[PDB]
Amino acid sequence: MGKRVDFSARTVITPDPNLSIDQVGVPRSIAANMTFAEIVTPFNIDRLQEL
Amino acid sequence: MIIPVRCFTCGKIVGNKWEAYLGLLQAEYTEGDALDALGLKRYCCRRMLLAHVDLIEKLLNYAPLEK
Amino acid sequence: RKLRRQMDIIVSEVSMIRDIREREIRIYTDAGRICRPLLIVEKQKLLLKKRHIDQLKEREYNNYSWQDLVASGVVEYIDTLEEETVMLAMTPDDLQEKEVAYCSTYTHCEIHPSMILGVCASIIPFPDHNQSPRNTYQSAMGKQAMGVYITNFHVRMDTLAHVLYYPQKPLVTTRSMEYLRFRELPAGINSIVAIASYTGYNQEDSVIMNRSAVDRGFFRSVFYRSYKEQESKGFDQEEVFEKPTRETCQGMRHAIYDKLDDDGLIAPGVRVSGDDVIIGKTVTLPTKRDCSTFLRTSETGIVDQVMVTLNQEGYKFCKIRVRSVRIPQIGDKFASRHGQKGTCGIQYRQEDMPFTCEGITPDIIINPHAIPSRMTIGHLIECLQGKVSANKGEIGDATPFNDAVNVQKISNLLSDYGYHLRGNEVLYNGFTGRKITSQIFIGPTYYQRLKHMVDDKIHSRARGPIQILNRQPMEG
Amino acid sequence: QANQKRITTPYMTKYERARVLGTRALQIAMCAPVMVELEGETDPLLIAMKELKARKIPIIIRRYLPDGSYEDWGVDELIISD
Amino acid sequence: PYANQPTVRITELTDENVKFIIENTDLAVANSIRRVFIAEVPIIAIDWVQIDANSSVLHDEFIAHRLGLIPLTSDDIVDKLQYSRDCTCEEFCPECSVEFTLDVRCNEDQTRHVTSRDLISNSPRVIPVTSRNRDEQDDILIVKLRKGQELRLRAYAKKGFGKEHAKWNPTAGVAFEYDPDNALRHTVYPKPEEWPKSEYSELDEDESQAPYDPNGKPERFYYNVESCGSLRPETIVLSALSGLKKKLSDLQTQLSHEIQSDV
Amino acid sequence: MNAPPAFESFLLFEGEKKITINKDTKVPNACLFTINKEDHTLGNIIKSQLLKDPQVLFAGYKVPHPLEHKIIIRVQTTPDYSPQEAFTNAITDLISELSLLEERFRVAIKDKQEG
Amino acid sequence: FIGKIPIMLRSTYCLLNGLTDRDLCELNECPLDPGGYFIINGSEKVLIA
Amino acid sequence: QPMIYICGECHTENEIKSRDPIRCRECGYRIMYKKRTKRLVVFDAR
Amino acid sequence: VIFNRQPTLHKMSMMGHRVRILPWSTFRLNLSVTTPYNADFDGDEMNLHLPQSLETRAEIQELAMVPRMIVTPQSNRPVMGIVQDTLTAVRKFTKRDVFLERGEVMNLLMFLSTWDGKVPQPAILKPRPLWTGKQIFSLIIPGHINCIRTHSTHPDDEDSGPYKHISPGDTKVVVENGELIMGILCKKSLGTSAGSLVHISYLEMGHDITRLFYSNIQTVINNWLLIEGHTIGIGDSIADSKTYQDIQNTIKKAKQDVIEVIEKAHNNELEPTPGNTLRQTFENQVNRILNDARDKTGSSAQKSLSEYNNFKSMVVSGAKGSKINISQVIAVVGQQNVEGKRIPFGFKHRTLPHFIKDDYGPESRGFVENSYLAGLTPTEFFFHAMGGREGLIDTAVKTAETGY
Amino acid sequence: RDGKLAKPRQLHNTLWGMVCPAETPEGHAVGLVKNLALMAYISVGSQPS
RNA sequence: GUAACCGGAGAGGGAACCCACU
Ligand SMILES: [Mg+2]
Ligand SMILES: [Zn+2]
Ligand SMILES: [Zn+2]
Ligand SMILES: [Zn+2]
Repeated sequence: MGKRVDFSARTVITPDPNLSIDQVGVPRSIAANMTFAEIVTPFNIDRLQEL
Repeated sequence: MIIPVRCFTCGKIVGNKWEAYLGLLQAEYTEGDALDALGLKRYCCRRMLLAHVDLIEKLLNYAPLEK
Repeated sequence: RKLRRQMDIIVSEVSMIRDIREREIRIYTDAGRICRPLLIVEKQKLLLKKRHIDQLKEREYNNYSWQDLVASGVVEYIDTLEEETVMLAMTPDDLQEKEVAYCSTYTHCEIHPSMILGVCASIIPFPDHNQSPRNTYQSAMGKQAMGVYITNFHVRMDTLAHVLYYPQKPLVTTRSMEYLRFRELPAGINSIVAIASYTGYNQEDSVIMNRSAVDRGFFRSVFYRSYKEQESKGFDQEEVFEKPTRETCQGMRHAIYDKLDDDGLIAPGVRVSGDDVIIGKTVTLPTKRDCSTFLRTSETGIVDQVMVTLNQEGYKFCKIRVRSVRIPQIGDKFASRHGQKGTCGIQYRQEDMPFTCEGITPDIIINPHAIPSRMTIGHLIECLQGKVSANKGEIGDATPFNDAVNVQKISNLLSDYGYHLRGNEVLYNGFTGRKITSQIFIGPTYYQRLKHMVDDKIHSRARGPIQILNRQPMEG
Repeated sequence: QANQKRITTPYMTKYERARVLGTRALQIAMCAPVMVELEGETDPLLIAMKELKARKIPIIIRRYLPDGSYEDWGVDELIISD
Repeated sequence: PYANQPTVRITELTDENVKFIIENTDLAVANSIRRVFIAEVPIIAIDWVQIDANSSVLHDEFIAHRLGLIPLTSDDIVDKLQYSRDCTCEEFCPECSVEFTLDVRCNEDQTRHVTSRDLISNSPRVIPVTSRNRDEQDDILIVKLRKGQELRLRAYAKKGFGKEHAKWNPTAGVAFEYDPDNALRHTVYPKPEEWPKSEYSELDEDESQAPYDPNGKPERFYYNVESCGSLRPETIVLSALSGLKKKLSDLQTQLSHEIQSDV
Repeated sequence: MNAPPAFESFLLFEGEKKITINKDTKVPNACLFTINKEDHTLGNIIKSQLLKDPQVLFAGYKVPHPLEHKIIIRVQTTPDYSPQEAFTNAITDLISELSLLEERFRVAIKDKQEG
Repeated sequence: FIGKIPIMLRSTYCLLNGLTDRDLCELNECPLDPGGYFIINGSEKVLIA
Repeated sequence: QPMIYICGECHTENEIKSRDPIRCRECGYRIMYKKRTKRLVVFDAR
Repeated sequence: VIFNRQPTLHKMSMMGHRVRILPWSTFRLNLSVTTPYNADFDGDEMNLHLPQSLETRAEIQELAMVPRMIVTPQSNRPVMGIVQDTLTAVRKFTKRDVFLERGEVMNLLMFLSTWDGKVPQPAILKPRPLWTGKQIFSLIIPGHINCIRTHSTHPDDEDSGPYKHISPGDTKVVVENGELIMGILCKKSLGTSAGSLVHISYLEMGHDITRLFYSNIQTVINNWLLIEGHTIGIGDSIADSKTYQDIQNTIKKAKQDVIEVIEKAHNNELEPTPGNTLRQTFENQVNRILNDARDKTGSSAQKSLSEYNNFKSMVVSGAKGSKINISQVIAVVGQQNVEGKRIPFGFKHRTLPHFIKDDYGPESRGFVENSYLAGLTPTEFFFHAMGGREGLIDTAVKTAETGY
Repeated sequence: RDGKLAKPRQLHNTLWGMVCPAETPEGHAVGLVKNLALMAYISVGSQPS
């Protein structure tokens, strides 16, 4: 019913009024560790190659 | 531990005032007279010496690691 | 009572209790009875006298100690049983005088009502001006405020040791701190707080810090973590400290082992980081397999000192302590002496920070919306008395039930030093320079830095290690 | 059921809108042929959103009734909420 | 549609502070002057500390921080130096840094106070603020040493301004004040009688604040720039003005280049 | 470990532009000026000097995020007058103001020293 | 010999009993340390009442 | 190779090789601290 | 990403978010989003899950995004509201006597994302151009929204009597054609209540537009707060010293009434209330007298309260605090209760060893005639600690039942 | 612990001057873990003979 | 243009109790 999951981070929250309600600020350390899998396509092939 | 070099708020140098402050307190001077004898007009700088605890003396009572 | 007050046969700890309406008269001598000292009151007068106070004030020469005071028959130890059958007075002056009579039959008086508090609650300035859950939270967070926890912290090889660079005794203090030795090993810095809504980065119980003050060393601390290891365990599987060599030992991390000395340890004073070997230990393989201790991930400190010795089994034993300073960043949990906790929301430099008519910029800005529901009026009175004390040159007195100091007296004292009598000041906006339309409440307040840093809580994961029984992600 | 007997709502519910968009943008990510001429945008989710707005997604939805029957609703044929 | 003409008169000149008044300028301009005073006035402070030995009870980074907070007398060398990020040389040269050395060992039974006097510079004119105090005062304490304890270190001093770190902040207290009597009423006193009079106010004891004028504009900006000891208080203002002017000139150059590249 | 370097507040990366100019499509003769690695210190004086020009219909600045190092200056001028030339005239008037202020301050110092 | 009983610091049979502050500093002990705890496996233990 | 250590009690630099009991050649004291390293340490003053 | 605070109680606890990269090492979420998550930023930790498949990413985008989750199905109300500085600053900003200079109006409008770049004609053209706070909040309000709300301090007789549609107190918030015509915006207008301005905005315009409405409100109002300023201080908690005398008189007559009720009970002169015994009817009389005294002292406190007070500036806006918090700070803390009754007789027929036996007086059973300013006498301090201990215990005990 | 009987956890009237009223953990040990007042002393026992 | 010279090996017990955080 509940279990540990990959691709999850946790840290302390702090206020920030200078971003919309749908935005959330995350540190570069967290963003540089958690990954998202993009499928290559001729549209983004050059961008992903550079990445 | 030791007196900070500068006041956290102002930034005025306070690191050289501690020994003179203790010397003045080793006299008839009160704290309020010693502080402005040292030239501390702002309470930001005054609290730096008024509330400082000098723990380096308690630290020096222990024998060092080497000789 | 006569024998107990002279310690002839009955010792002081023994409690005699007479139930009157029900004829029992009980005497208790067993251990575990909790009791506190109380003054002795005859007709309407204390047995404590000017002569007692004088001969005890000149102590360390007349050696008239508390034991001699007890032997004089001036104080007794009263437990709860005997506290039921006795009549106390809070203050001899205010409760033993001719007036509209309330009791006129007192038996004991309290030395000072502030002694009903504990240790962590005796450091709260003006604790009777706060809502009680605030005081409870401050008593809980006083155990987490970082400071010089002990004088011999450098010889003390200890895990999770936290010391602050520049601890300060509070500008406003209770008379009970000198007995807790809080003014000798304090945990906190007398910060200049401005209770104002500056930008909105402190809205929900958060706080702005002065980046320039932090650069100058404000609430800067160093984190000591110690690592222990001992060699040994079988007939031939002998543990040994050495530098693991790739062709010899089989199992190795990608971590660089050159930081180790050839005896298997790091010399103190070497920069270290996550996944860096600290103790090179290998076990013989029936070539060899290592059991080297790795530095905890994302610590990134510096080795302080390395000690080698023998445990009680005569095997080589090593403990290594690592320094890592913790510069106050946003998210670090800060709190006052009134249960007003909060994490740093943003750090502005001195230019960005509001300022008085002088160049005084608040080290800390907290949201005013934290006062009205929490009702920490003790926090406001502390912030006022701190300014009064830092201007007068005296250390402020915040004894709970003093009754000799109040908001009106503190305000009148402050008005003499060129400030608004209620502590408010006219700050100027740090960005535009326009003076803020409202006047800002500002003054020195004793804030504490708690152990709950954000670098010790932040972590992520992307398909990391896995448990052994069920192939789910690990925990911790 | 036949085209005559359709009792379900003609509005594309939020769950259908979410899942159709996800499963169509996934196809676009696997280099499925786009049904709408794009203006240089590269994100498959925005491509799927544009296809949904233009009503060109080559997907139909099978709505299972509680009794066990089902209805085949074409994405072009039912009303999109947003 | 053009610039206004500001005037300045000095009300007090001292080696410690400068107090003066600026007339006929904008509130934003005055605030930016006050702001460059704290942030963008380059001075010389040590940023590179190498400790060869430290047997004291204050650890290495504590000692380095206390050393960095020590101001250095840089009145004219800060203008002729270069930022280490801009100098063509390797790690350090005399053209972008100043070397410091500190070798103190306590041998007698008396506690040894390691002060800023014990710092030996390579440049005789770039030193701590123990230069001249004749016309008794102590010097900045670094650490106290027990018998047998010592510390040896070598340090370099870089050029920086207060936006990087507070150790490059040449000023201690920058008092800023305009309209001391609340004529503009940019602030609103609920009880003006309770508020003490400002130092620059011109009002009798009967009157509490100046009458409101809707036509008024913020002028007569009062400064009290207090130097920490590194730069002279009179040259802090000049350096801040020069820095702001060159920053504006650089922004104008970048804008002109962008416009001429866009057209 | 996420602390940005202290020099990030004023140092341009390789390839970054100190100033960026974007035309505002919402209203005519309006432009957005994006300045990198500057802050209120420059934005406030630029806005104040722009507001003195009668041919400027709109002038203001903002920092999108204090953690970021950017400032956006939107200038709208009357037709026959360009926001770009308004900005450069404001800059060249502020520079003259600062130079005159320098001259007068050093003169005041000289007469204060034994005068 | 029956065994070895763990002993509380600053107790009446502890080795730090009645020592002056200078002696405590010579022994690398804190004069402000209240004592009242046991050292077992090199870890301070405190009997909660 | 030498790995000079420090006695906790008499503070005497005494030579010890690998795989020897932790002993001080005088005073018999059994707790040793290692040394300060020789490699360069660079500290910013921030 | 989907982003939750771990004690998830409802579906507004796991909400989607767009990732923005920021330097330091803390999660940063907008302050309106604090209310659904029940966050406090007092050391809270929140854990963040990244959807990995593009299908579930799109699913989160179309289902659980925070702008789509503004209005709950639990009580058909919006969940996010203007909170904790922005609400108070909006109350102070939309007041009638709020006027903004030309430069200030440009600075504020620079923070509007949904601004057409068109400066509105100022409410005053001569002697000198000045705008009004309502005139800027009208630009803040999106589209063409029509709603009517009432301010917290709206008098009851105002609607019945004249000046109904021309409010002397600038209450009765009226928004017409997406333009704030009159009224001071408070919790009851921009909060989480049903029919609020934000609720009408969400129901009329899109969820994205209401998101932009939050963003514009918070940015522009927090940037006007740089000029306005908002604090709280020890002077905000002081009275006129005539109010102090009035409160002391009220307390003294209440104490005399309690004493004479005790006298009537002792001389058997008190008739028990039908349906109650003598003990509970005596308790009822004592509680009625003490509660009436506390209410009168509180009302005297609010009457003495000034227009410029920060306590009132917070409570009227509804951002934080209640009207009894001011009473407990200034006039009277109140009577301490344990299990609903007065402080029980822990000792032998008395409460503390400082009180005479069988003392039913207000000071002997938990009533605190002192406020948080005058401090608490040690008996009152102990009684207040014992009263707050009950609530602290309840807070911990209640969770293990409510979660189950 | 974790018991719904709040009566043991409550601050009793006989805690005056022997147990700190303010100091207690906020977790599931409210009122169960309580510290000691300043002058509060615990009797050590002796023979009643 | 050779018998890749090792193949980047990371997965690193668990149970119990205690303290603490929201
Ligand atoms: Mg919280
Ligand atoms: Zn200062
Ligand atoms: Zn160079
Ligand atoms: Zn030895």
